Amino acid sequence: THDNKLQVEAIKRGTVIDHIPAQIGFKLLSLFKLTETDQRITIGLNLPSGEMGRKDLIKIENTFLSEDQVDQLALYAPQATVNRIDNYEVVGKSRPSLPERIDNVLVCPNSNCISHAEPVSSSFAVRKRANDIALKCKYCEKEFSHNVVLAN
Amino acid sequence: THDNKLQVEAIKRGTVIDHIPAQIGFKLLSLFKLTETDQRITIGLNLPSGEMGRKDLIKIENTFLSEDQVDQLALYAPQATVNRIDNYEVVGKSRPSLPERIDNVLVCPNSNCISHAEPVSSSFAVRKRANDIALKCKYCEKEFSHNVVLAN
Amino acid sequence: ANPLYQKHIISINDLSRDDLNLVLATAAKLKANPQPELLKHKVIASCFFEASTRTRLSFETSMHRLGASVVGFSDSANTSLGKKGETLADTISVISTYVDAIVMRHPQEGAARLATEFSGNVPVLNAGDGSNQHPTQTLLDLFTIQETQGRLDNLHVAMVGDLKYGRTVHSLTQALAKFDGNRFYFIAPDALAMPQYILDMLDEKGIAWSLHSSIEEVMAEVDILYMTRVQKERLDPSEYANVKAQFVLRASDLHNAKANMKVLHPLPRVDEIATDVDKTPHAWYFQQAGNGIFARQALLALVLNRDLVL
Amino acid sequence: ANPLYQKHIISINDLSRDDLNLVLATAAKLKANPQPELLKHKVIASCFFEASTRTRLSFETSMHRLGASVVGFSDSANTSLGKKGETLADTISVISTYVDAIVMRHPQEGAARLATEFSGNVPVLNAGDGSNQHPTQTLLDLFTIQETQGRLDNLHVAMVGDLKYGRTVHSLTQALAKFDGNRFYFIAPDALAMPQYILDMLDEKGIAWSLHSSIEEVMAEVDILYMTRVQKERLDPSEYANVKAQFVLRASDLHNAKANMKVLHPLPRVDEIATDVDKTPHAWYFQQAGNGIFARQALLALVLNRDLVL
Amino acid sequence: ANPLYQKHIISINDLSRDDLNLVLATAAKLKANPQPELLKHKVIASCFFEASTRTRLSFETSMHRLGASVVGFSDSANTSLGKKGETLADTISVISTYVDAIVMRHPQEGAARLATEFSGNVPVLNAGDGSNQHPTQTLLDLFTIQETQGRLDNLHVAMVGDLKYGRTVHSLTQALAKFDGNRFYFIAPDALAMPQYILDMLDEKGIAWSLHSSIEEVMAEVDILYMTRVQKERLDPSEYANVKAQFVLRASDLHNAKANMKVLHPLPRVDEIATDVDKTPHAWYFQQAGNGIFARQALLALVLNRDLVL
Amino acid sequence: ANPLYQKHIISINDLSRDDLNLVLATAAKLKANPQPELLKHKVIASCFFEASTRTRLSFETSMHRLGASVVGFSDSANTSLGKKGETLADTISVISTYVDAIVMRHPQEGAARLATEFSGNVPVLNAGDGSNQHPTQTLLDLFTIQETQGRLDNLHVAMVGDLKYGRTVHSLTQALAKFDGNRFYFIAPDALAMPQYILDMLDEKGIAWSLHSSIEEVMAEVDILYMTRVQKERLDPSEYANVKAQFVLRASDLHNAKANMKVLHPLPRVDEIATDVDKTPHAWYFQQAGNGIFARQALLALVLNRDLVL
Ligand SMILES: Nc1ccn([C@@H]2O[C@H](COP(=O)(O)OP(=O)(O)OP(=O)(O)O)[C@@H](O)[C@H]2O)c(=O)n1
Ligand SMILES: Nc1ccn([C@@H]2O[C@H](COP(=O)(O)OP(=O)(O)OP(=O)(O)O)[C@@H](O)[C@H]2O)c(=O)n1
Ligand SMILES: [Zn+2]
Ligand SMILES: [Zn+2]
Repeated sequence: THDNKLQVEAIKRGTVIDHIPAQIGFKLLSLFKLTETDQRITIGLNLPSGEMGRKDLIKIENTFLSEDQVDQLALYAPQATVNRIDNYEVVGKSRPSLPERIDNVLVCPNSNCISHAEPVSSSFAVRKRANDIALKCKYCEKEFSHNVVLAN
Repeated sequence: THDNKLQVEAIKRGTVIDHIPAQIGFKLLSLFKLTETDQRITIGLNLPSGEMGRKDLIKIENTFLSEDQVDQLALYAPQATVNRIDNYEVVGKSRPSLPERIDNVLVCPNSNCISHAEPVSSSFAVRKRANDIALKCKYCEKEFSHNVVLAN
Repeated sequence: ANPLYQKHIISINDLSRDDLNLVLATAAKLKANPQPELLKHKVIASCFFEASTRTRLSFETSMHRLGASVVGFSDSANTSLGKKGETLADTISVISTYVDAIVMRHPQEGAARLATEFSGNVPVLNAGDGSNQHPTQTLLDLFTIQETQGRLDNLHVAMVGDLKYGRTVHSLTQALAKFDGNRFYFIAPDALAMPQYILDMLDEKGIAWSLHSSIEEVMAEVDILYMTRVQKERLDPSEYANVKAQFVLRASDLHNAKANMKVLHPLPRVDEIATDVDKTPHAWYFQQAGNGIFARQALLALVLNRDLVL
Repeated sequence: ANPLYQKHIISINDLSRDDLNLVLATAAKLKANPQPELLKHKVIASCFFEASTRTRLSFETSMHRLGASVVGFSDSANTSLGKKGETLADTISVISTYVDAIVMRHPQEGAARLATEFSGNVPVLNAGDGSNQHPTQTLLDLFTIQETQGRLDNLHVAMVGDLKYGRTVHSLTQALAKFDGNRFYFIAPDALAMPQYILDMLDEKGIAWSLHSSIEEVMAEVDILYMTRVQKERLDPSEYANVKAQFVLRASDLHNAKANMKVLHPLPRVDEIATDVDKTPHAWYFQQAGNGIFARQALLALVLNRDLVL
Repeated sequence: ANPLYQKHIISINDLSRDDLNLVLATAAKLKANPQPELLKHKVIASCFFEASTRTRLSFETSMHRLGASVVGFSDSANTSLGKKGETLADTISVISTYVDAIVMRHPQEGAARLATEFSGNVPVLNAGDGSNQHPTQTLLDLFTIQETQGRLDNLHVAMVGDLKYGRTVHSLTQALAKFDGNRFYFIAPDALAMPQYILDMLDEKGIAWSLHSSIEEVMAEVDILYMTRVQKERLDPSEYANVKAQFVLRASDLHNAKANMKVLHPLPRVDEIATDVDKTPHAWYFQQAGNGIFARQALLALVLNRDLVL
Repeated sequence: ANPLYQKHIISINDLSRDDLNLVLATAAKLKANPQPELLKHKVIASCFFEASTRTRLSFETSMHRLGASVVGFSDSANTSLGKKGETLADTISVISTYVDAIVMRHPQEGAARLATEFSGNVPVLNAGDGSNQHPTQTLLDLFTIQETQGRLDNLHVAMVGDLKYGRTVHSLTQALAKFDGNRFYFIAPDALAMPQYILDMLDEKGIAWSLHSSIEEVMAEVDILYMTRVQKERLDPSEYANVKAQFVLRASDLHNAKANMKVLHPLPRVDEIATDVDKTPHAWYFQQAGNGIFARQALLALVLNRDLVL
């Protein structure tokens, strides 16, 4: 999607997280500590998109994401489009695939899980199923619907 | 408005915070929830100021800041400027003045303070002591160096 | 004398529709026109074999607002009368020679009815007996429903939480069932569903009730949303986590609610009602708690004052 | 109405010199001419989340001496409202629908100020909140100083013991600092010295204060020798032994004392005041405790009686 | 080296059918041919953060039967290594620099798994982690079934009691589901039914299972009747009474039992198996417990020795 | 016989520089060449009148590594050998007729010393006696320093945290003060400063020491950065917060640390060492703990065997 009003300049080498379903942008930036870098960053919050009404967009420079770091966006911005860029050209363009493992960012719902009081990173096996994603904690081995885990 | 030699963007109406120090931009959008608003927000981080080298910058559409809200910005980013932009022309360039009362964003360092387990908003008393601003909790009436309070 | 004069108050099932109405009308009157000397010179025993600060204070405040004197005790972690040695029977036999009425809470079902057989002419009011009855909580709930809805008939009432074990929702149901046209909506996790005997009771009376997964299914048509605490120990931590959402309330869940709808909760809430609900015109759990004093005053007045000069 | 009518009483810092004087004058009047029916029909909650038999009894006696009714509880080793589950906020929200005022002591700093935000029109008097404030102890101390010295200005005051952690000596200092010409003498082991912020406060007000190793250095010129308990757990047993002498009093230490000098101690003493001091005209810790009832009565009177007919 | 050499034993879901047969084959050998010196010079930590006398004595005995030394602790109302402050991660990083293997039981799910992340090269054996796993109980149960039935395939297995909360039956069902042609009979109050997730796992592998109101309906065909303890503390006294009746096993119920049939119970029993069952040839719960020794010895030997010349 | 044969190990002040080198030399040998049978047939008592899991497990493991058997107890809320009545002297006169050596920890200073007066010929090893000594912790600390630095002379040693109350840092300072050219850096809140008596001891031997506000000031030159736990329970919550900040160690602070530099901590840590420090080459607190095994084995071997053919 373009903007015949005010378009944000491109860059040589970096990545572009387009189609961010607005009000998920900043979250992506929090959850994944995307701002904990010196590289040039450019955010676009709540913007015009003919293919979904409104959408956020993040641009990080001299920084790329493996197919996995991109898959990690799955649960938040599934229809996003990660754009690999170099010499001002969109040399790469991948979409978030549901990963088989999600680490560090989720918090286990089980208040009795050992993960809470301890110096370890949360970790969940991802399993897709009709209507939701089943997430099973590495520690307590309990499985929860992603709506419960992501549940604010 | 953010130009060098290519595409540039600007907002119709809304406010615009400029010259935020190193990685305080994300923190300000964090603390003060500057992105909770579903207006056309746009952020720049680690931007090339030249007159420093780097800095962050924000901008909200259809949103205005009172000289008050503009004050809470003094502890993390002293010198800067918020700008109301009605009719594509900044009709106001103010400055964040150190306030007397900082609410909701600080966490009292006294672990025994009644503020922790309760449905109340934090509240401190601002009082600089030869550069080492002291913070006094409204509840436990204890006072700490802003270095201790902000640490967490 | 009035119908409740010198009567015991053990179970909501022993109270008629008229009785319930007499208590509520009396409670309305005391709220409007206080009578601080009504039970002057009466001495009441506040016996909490099972501690319950909220309930004990409510009750003792009601004794004082009528001017009665109070003697008592809380939590019987032992007690040399009613648990570790002496039978409850002997404890009451002794206590009934000292006071004018006994208010008591006990961890065992039937405790208040048993006291009744040893208290002679001394009335006993049940402040809670195990998982059996809690009469005054229900009188306070009904007075609260009647005052904010203008009536106790043809109401749409939703009950949420631990419908299985909550003695309070069981009694409120029975009491509301003595009135006509009340429609019930039961929202609870399957492991904590409203008991079959309550459902059967309702079927015989021909009262309508249905089951629902969550509040939103019925939010737009309820007059009273009665929330209950889901005791965390009941469930397995993970089980509790997988199901609690369907049984907690936030203010954003209130967009459909009728302007007249009030949210009640016998308290403590904490895990089931977010504090953002506090500021809405629907929150009425604190006003409900406040009504406990008027319902409890009514009851002491009626049972201890032969001719209730209303 | 009087200046303190329906006002909260949380911190000595929120009380002005005039306020302090109004309480003391009111306290003098009640001591002289009792008014046992003044708060007749008022119901006060005596809420000791943190137990304190001496302080609770003092306060409840003051409620009764004015004729108010009392409901409450002590030590919350659990409590189903204000610690283990329910927030303090909800506990007060409920309690404020039952009583006319709340007197409360809590182990956490700021507890009383927090209650104030949920008690609506119900005044809250702070009976102690962690290591923060203890307003009524200071009012009782000042009334005691004013009555035995004829004034609260130009006094020579020595404070001894744990000046570091004693919330009581911190408040007395602040209160006495609102008056003029008071001179302070701080006698404490280095590990328990009067805090720097208290000293700084005094410097700005231009109040004179000095540090001393022991009582005898200043004994001949003090009007009030305020002793405090040095909590044995604070120090290491051997550390405690090497330093306690400098902070305990025997009657033989009184040979220099001015005829007008009184020894105060918020109690318990035991490790700091020998019992031979008891018979001297200087011992005034028990009369001080007795004054707690007149100061506490004054406070309840002022906050609950619109027009204090003194 | 054997496939279990230096491996952690945390969950039944991590063990394969061959792993299980390897443990049971080693168990029969050690049972037939003891190696009281196999682990001489090895020191093992018996860490029961959660006290469990029966499991600890069983595990410690197994340790000694192989010649190893033991050091450890139980509960945490006595212990000063985590009672309040130090993380389990640090407690493990320390202990693993002392011992050759850690046996641990803990109240939170996942604790054993967290331990393997901090024990470096020291094997961690899970003696129970909250409501998650208890792998050695499952190994002992399977050793007992294999030993009395001669196989782990094509068995009729009935499970009775609290199937909802018993971590032991969930585990045994998962383990048995790794073999072929097994058929399950679940007999439990609806309030304590075998969880849907276990039933899903079964349907998914084409394993037959069916619910039944009484043992009576399955007795003629059962090979293993596995009884569980009913977690009364979870239910209502009245509730627990109302159903317990149909999940209690009496000697007369074994009337038509097959000759090979065995009654198991992880213990302790109390109201699920009448004492008269003890004398029948079918009672095998005490023999089951004695087998924990051979199962646990096997697991220790396999994990600490590369090749067992057993 | 070796110089430590049949000697009691009660205080670091009783050990000479040669004693210390002898213990550390034996430790390196047992670490390199284990003698799992050296003490076979010896029975040792592990008497923790004061519970201490980490120290007991460490000490018991060392016992087993040399082949000795162990008997003992922990805490005294369970024990029936002194809980209220029998003297420590009698408890020792009895136990010393059973065992070959006594390892003991006690809450009162001097308990180990008192024990040697009643144990006849049975060596007493002090695992801690109130705030006085903890000699084996000092030996393990010194073994770790010697092992990572190759010497105990001419070292730059920084000590951080609560230097006032830590019996462990006082002891280590005294022990190191027995060697030459060591220089000390003390970094602690003034409220928890290294005691004057230790500073006097140092001045007296011409040992250089200096106070510093932050680790930052010493990092470039430190060989051993010894962190202690801050006894929070002693301070004020507000106080502990106000200073803890400058005595917490983070991975980024090790920026300019020498290659040989090691961070030690007797443990448990929590708020003094961030977890990110654990992965750096400097974190040696868990290696320090594992060395308690070799230090304690050495001490037992030296005391129970005349000549070690190590
Ligand atoms: N140097 C560059 C190159 C590309 N982009 C961004 O990368 C995304 C690529 O968009 P485009 O290639 O034109 O494909 P679309 O039309 O956007 O369709 P889609 O959004 O699915 O990719 C846009 O946000 C574009 O602005 C950029 O910011 N700077
Ligand atoms: N419609 C507009 C107009 C202005 N701006 C922003 O307003 C900020 C400040 O511009 P201005 O104060 O008018 O001139 P400056 O050069 O920024 O003054 P200074 O040197 O103090 O920054 C710039 O980021 C500009 O992009 C904007 O975002 N949208
Ligand atoms: Zn988990
Ligand atoms: Zn505070």
